Amino acid sequence: TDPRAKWVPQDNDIQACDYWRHCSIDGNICDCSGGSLTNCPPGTKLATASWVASCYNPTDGQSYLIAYRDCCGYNVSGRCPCLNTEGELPVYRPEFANDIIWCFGAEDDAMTYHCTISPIVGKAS
Amino acid sequence: TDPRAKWVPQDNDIQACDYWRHCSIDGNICDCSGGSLTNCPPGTKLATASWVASCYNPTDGQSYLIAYRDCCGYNVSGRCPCLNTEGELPVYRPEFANDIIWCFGAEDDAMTYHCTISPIVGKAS
Amino acid sequence: ADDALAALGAQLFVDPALSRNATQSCATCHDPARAFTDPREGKAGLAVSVGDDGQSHGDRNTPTLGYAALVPAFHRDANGKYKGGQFWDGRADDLKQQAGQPMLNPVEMAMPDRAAVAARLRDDPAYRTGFEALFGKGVLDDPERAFDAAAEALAAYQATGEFSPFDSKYDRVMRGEEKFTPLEEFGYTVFITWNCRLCHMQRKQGVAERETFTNFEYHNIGLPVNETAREASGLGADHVDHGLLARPGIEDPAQSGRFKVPSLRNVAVTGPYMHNGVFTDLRTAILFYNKYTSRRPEAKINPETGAPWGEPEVARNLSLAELQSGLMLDDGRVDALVAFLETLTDRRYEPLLEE
Amino acid sequence: ADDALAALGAQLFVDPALSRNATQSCATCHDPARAFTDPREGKAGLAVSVGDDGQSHGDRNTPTLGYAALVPAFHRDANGKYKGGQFWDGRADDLKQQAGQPMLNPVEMAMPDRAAVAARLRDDPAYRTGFEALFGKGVLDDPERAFDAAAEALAAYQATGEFSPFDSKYDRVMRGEEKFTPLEEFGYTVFITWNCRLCHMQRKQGVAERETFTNFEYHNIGLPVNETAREASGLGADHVDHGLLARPGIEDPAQSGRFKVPSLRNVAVTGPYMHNGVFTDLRTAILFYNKYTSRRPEAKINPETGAPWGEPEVARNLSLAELQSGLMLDDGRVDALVAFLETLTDRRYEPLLE
Amino acid sequence: QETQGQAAARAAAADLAAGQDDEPRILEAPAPDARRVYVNDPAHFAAVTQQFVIDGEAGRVIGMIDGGFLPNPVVADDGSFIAHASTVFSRIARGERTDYVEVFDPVTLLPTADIELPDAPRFLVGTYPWMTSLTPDGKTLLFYQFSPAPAVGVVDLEGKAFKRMLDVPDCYHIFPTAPDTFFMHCRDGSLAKVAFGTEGTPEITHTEVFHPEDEFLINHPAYSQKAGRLVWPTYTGKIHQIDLSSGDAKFLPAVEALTEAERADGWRPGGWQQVAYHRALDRIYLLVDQRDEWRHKTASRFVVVLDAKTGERLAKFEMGHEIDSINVSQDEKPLLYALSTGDKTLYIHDAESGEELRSVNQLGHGPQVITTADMG
Amino acid sequence: QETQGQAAARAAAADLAAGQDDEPRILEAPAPDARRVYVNDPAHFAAVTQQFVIDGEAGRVIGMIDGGFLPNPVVADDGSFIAHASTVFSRIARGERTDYVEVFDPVTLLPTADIELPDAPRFLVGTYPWMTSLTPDGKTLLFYQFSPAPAVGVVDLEGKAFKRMLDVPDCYHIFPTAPDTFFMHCRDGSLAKVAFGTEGTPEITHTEVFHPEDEFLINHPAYSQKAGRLVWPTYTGKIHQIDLSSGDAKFLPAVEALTEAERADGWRPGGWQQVAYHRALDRIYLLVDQRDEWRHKTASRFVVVLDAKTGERLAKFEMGHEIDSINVSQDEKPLLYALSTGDKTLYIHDAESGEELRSVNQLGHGPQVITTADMG
Ligand code: HEC
Ligand code: HEC
Ligand code: HEC
Ligand code: HEC
Ligand SMILES: [Ca+2]
Ligand SMILES: [Ca+2]
Ligand code: NA
Ligand code: NA
Ligand code: NA
Ligand code: NA
Repeated sequence: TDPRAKWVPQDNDIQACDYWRHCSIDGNICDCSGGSLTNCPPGTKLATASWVASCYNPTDGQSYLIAYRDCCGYNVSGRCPCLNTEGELPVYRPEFANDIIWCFGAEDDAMTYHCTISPIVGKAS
Repeated sequence: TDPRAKWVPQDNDIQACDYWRHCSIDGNICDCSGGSLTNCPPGTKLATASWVASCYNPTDGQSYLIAYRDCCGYNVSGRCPCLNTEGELPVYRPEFANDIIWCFGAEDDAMTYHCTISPIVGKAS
Repeated sequence: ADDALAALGAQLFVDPALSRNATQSCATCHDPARAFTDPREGKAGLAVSVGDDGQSHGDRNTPTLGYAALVPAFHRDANGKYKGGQFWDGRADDLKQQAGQPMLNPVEMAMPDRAAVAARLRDDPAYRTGFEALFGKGVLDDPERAFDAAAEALAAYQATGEFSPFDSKYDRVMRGEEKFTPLEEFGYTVFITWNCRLCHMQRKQGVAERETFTNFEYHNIGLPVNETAREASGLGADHVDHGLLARPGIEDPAQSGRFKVPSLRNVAVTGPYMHNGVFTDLRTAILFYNKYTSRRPEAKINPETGAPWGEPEVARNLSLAELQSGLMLDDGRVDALVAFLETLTDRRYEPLLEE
Repeated sequence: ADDALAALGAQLFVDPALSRNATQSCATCHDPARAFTDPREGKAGLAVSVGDDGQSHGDRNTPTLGYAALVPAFHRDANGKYKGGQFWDGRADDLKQQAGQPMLNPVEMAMPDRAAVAARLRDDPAYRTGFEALFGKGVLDDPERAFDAAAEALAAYQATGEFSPFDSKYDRVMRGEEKFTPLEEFGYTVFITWNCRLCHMQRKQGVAERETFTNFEYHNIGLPVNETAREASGLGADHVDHGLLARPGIEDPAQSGRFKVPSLRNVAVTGPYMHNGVFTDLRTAILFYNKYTSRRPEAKINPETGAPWGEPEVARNLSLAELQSGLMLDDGRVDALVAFLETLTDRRYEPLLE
Repeated sequence: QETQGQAAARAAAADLAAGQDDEPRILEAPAPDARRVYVNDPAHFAAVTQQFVIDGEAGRVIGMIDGGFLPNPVVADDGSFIAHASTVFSRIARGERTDYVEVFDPVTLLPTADIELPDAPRFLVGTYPWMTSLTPDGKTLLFYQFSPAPAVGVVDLEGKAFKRMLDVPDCYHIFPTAPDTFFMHCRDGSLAKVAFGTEGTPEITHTEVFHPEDEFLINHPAYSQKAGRLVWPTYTGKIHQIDLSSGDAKFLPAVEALTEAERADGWRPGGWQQVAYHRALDRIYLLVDQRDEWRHKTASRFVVVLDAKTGERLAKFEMGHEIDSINVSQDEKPLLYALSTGDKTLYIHDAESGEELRSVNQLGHGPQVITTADMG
Repeated sequence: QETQGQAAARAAAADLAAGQDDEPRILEAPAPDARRVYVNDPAHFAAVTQQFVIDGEAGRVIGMIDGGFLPNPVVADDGSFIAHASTVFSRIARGERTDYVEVFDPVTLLPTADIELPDAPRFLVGTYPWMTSLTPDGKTLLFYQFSPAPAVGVVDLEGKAFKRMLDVPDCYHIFPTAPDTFFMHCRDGSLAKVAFGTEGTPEITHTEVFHPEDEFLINHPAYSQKAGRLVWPTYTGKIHQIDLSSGDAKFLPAVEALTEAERADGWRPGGWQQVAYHRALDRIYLLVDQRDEWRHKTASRFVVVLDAKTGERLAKFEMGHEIDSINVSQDEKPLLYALSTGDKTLYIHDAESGEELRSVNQLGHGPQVITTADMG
């Protein structure tokens, strides 16, 4: 709850803002609006673009690349809102920036933010 | 503060939900978004249509007819929300019904709800 | 003094000796038995009034004198809105400036000049006593002083309780002496929630001490010409009644077609309706407003004729903001409004309500 | 035995006796010194390879054999997408089915038949020893068994650690043995966040145990004809390379013009690029993808020619959803991608980088 | 006791450990079933709004639907589709108004129809479920127009086109009973039966007056189309029941949801969707509390359950929350749904014991309308 | 001590008692002045949003402006007009996208220009004040585009028309210095000067790199167009000051907002608008607190004040709330504005003593951006 304190990752609940894969998530967890950890809710459109972070997993002591992708074409879900910034850099380093609405490549040119999924796309380094 | 308790009018603060003229108000007090008790905020449109209520004024022991008028063309203000229903009747008696968006006659055919004003139009009877 | 001035006015008011052929008094066109309106049939029905010559018709309907004394003197408020005055077009500032005009109007009482009026007053011993007691000796010898004093007297008379009794059922209900029927109460609620309240209530907000159901403003509601009345008046097919623009000093073309909002008091008994008496029935006057709101075909048809209401006499400066309410009056609400307006009848005219 | 089988394939791989006029082996077009590709300049440059007759050219670029062993057998997955197999069009099920085909290809090694192959193997005493020890006595006397056995040895050989060492800089950085340079890390980050990773990663999500930077799928990225290579091929100007639609059994018109996603390992040293070797430079291959994203006039221009890229050979079935990402790669990001892809070079090919 | 969020963390962890791969994609909602529940959020008159699609058995959000200004949601009883009538403006809340109907696939949640409604004809009001209504066959949507006069819009969902407006008397609400027929409640205290065609004045017939002018029938009656049962509470918890199953109105005995003693002690119904009706069980559920007579839109903390035939009280549940709206699933062992506008939370109760089972929070800004499909 | 709501109640009672009439009408906002403050609510990525126009001295909302999806607000320094670049869709958040610029009269709030931006060219991002920018003469609006590449749109407000997109390098933010000139911050560590004549390719000049790759410059620098002062803090509170008054960039001496000892103690800037700059006083204001290095977007409870010329600390205030954004009025004895996203409240402080004077609550869902006009 101390918002300024160093972020403490857990691996027990994907809907909480301290879940390890959400280390640089911005917006809402898609699992709270009909998606899942790594899938978009029905009616929304999955972006191909992504921002990236290296998120430490406390379970196996390994650091993974989470490439956050947005589900787009819906108004923001308003469920499980979260904002974390582990290794998040300013806009001029967009690959690591999370204020940006990464809805690019989404079907039907959907550009409104609904929620974010947290898939692993590699080990860090 | 007990929501189910009988409504208790005061005549000392127009931004409070217990202000006497607000006895059958539904929505937002215009005074809280740049209007006043009986005027609409800039950029909005004054409806000519109204709903009525007999509201008791604790200052002078008189019951006055308040013909509420909506200020329209803006998204709901979100400030000083209030819902009171003194004498409020169901929709089939629309002159006393306060769920209806009473935006008819507003300039530019504005029909969105922003806030409500509380002018006196007569004495009760 | 206050009593005497008025009592003098009472005499002048019923005196036909103020007309050229002496056939006609104020009371001829403003009949106390008909809420001070004209019950006489002319070439245009009861729409316009026949003058002293027995042939000349006016172009405007004869309004009630009841409650006229409540109207403020003509002025423009800070809103740029003209308010008050007398006549449908407010060309007279007040009751006094108005009073003498029918006397000199050739289509009405038809006296040639002030001297001829002074002369008639001079002939009556009762006037010599009455006038001189109030205005000084030799008043009737000065055509200007005599005409002005007669105006003064007539104005004072119209300001008495006789003309504004406030004893209608509505007034009694507002005092708590009795209650509205469900229909009247519905009509009242409609009247104060619909666009009517925007023009037919004294105030924008708050409560009026002496409500007479007019804001005293000028509005063009877009009425057609009354064809038989316009024919009878003889003003010509090409004539346009500009309403307020006709007042000398008013040059603003936006005032063209605007008329003074009439007090709705005694409206049920002062038909026919509007500045040119175009509508016979109270219901019809009410239904006219539906032309701006209803989409049904019937809404643009005058039920008295079965034909369209008609092209407006002045198709500019219409009060569209107030008129285009977005809500149509169904028959139940029209019934309700009729019933409410009937409660605006002074007690002495309640027996007239049956006809 | 599995060591011996590979050892036999090692012999066959460099043996020109498997070509009609004994001028070429597998190693001739798949040169172990050039990441198992063809260094020889032909009528169309390095775009297409010359066969045993000294005249015939193919219509397709000779791909690397490195990491081909990691490709699954050809199949259609639950999503309806074809995956795996061998050849740019996947017409071979796997390495075994593929191995014998260059031998009998008239525009390649050009042996008339399996019998002719068997006869050549039979002439070698070491093959009679090597084959019979593995497959039984008289194997080389049966053309069908001899051919199939040769195919199995070559496939087995292609499956050895030598073809897939996983000793590239990428592999070392992923074992925590060293770090990417600033430029390389940027390249990698761009690669995994931009559309590249949609086709050039094994899995959609998770971590691959043995990444080869291909999902094994088939895609039409809308490449033009390679004019001089098509000319050298002799297939005619009327000819259209229909890609995967050419595989026998594939009838679905939606597969026309689609080609197997190549592995990007050793990409820095295996130019020219694409199924028809149209682009000589790696940077060009990268810049091609900008034609679907960038609105700058220069995005329409092949920098190698200074002329428009050219219309797609097959105008339909383009992977537009993936290709039209909405984002242009600037020169800094292209530099970064080149830098990252250079780390996909096997240790033994690192001297080739200059 | 393990939450959906914990179970998912567990599964994701096992997938990572097992090296299991999956493709990021657009999910389908599970097939429409009896325990699907829809929660609409009129958002206290905001220009844009949200509907939440919920699995009542798991207490999970399975999908959402965006809407404009005070849209009217409908749900096909057979589960084949959902729809709403909605309103948008060219510049958020200002500019050109477009009224339109959308039909949605119930598993993809994709719009299958977008039907423009000419001349902005929708009634803009705090959401009443029965101001927009489907015919039993689900081929027609009917919507109420208030301005310039009471009217009913006819939308052909099959042909995906607007058909016509119907002129009706001074009446309110739309309760369809047949492909071409619905009932309305009239100011004069009667019901109007409206039988309509593609053209021609509709055949409008008034029933007898069934209540006095000083009994106030709430804006949120319950209507079971499959039973033809209209359950209409008054401000005092007196309940009018009208049987429309014959196709004509039949007036059933009135029942009192509260006892005389309770009424003497200030017990009144109150909230938004104050009444629910279970068809198979023939049961009435009413939101009640101790309140002043003019506090009829406030939350209630109790639901009374009564037999629709006898008026006999079967239960009084203490809900334990500020509840504005109720509704029930229409299957055996039904769920009692209890929505809190203040908490923005749908509370899911066992309708037999009244026990809170689970809850779905964060349901917008001011969620008010619960809809379920009667699929049995 | 009498609140605005109480004073209003007495005046209304006096009017009623004296029989004073008044016409219900549309109010005009008071003339723009130094103490007017705008608060924008991006509403946590909601499809529609709100701007609040506030009188800072009274602590009163004097007006509002509706916006779409993450609009960019601008406010002309001379007080002559306000504007935003905004984004709408034909079905709430789905369908056809329209990007557009609106100019508003600052007393009527009426739109005086609505300028459509072709090909949906806006950069959609958490609101950064300097992603959209007026030229000093106020006749031109410049907006940033990220897709397909960094680019800058030229909107002529005088002719109420879109002009063209300018190709730029890999650079970010727009700081206008002249009618035909703006600076950007580039990935390589330089600033880009962009000079655009009425036609052709712009002339782009880079300065020398002024910060290393490992030094992170925040998304919300302060820029005073009238001073030509660019105040850019890093993640550690190190402050870059660039003078642009001569028309070219001149790099002022670097200054540290925190002490070395505070940095070691974990003191770091954090929030949204973390820096304000007062022009007349030449004074820098910074939101700081104790925090982990990657909690850079969290609220801060402290503000430090330092001389821009010398970098001496002049004050340190304990704000008493969770503050995300700060700004100041540009008049003498200025107000310090402290906006809490969490509380939805603007806290108005005396900039000299740091004392809380008054507050305006209920400012949307997640208010983040404070704008003031520099009128002196
Ligand atoms: C020939 C019939 C006739 C006679 C006689 C007559 N009037 Fe009138 N009166 C009218 C007409 C017609 C109007 C309206 C004309 C207009 O608006 O131009 C009118 C209007 C008035 C008005 C203005 C009322 C209002 O609401 O605007 C007053 C006051 C008035 N008359 C009083 C008098 C007095 C006093 C006398 C006697 C000196 C008198 N009238 C004689 C027909 C008559
Ligand atoms: C735009 C202001 C305005 C509104 C709104 C308005 N009126 Fe009027 N009313 C007038 C004016 C002006 C006249 C005189 C018109 C004329 O003759 O030129 C008038 C005339 C009348 C008359 C005839 C009275 C007479 O003496 O001739 C009746 C009856 C009437 N109105 C009733 C109504 C009712 C009922 C409503 C509500 C449906 C209503 N009005 C709405 C301004 C208004
Ligand atoms: C004449 C030059 C030439 C010779 C000799 C040659 N190849 Fe090839 N190789 C090619 C070309 C060209 C292709 C691509 C043809 C196609 O895609 O249709 C290819 C494709 C392959 C592939 C498929 C790789 C992939 O990624 O799809 C394998 C495996 C292969 N060859 C192995 C061999 C073996 C084993 C031999 C010895 C029998 C051999 N090659 C001889 C030129 C040659
Ligand atoms: C739609 C799937 C897809 C996407 C997205 C994609 N590629 Fe490719 N790539 C392919 C296919 C398929 C080929 C072979 C094309 C052919 O020859 O027909 C290919 C060929 C290449 C080659 C030539 C390698 C060789 O051996 O010839 C390079 C280099 C390459 N891609 C790099 C990239 C980079 C860098 C990106 C991201 C900017 C990218 N690709 C995006 C599928 C894709
Ligand atoms: Ca009359
Ligand atoms: Ca190659
Ligand atoms: Na006539
Ligand atoms: Na004039
Ligand atoms: Na070529
Ligand atoms: Na085929």
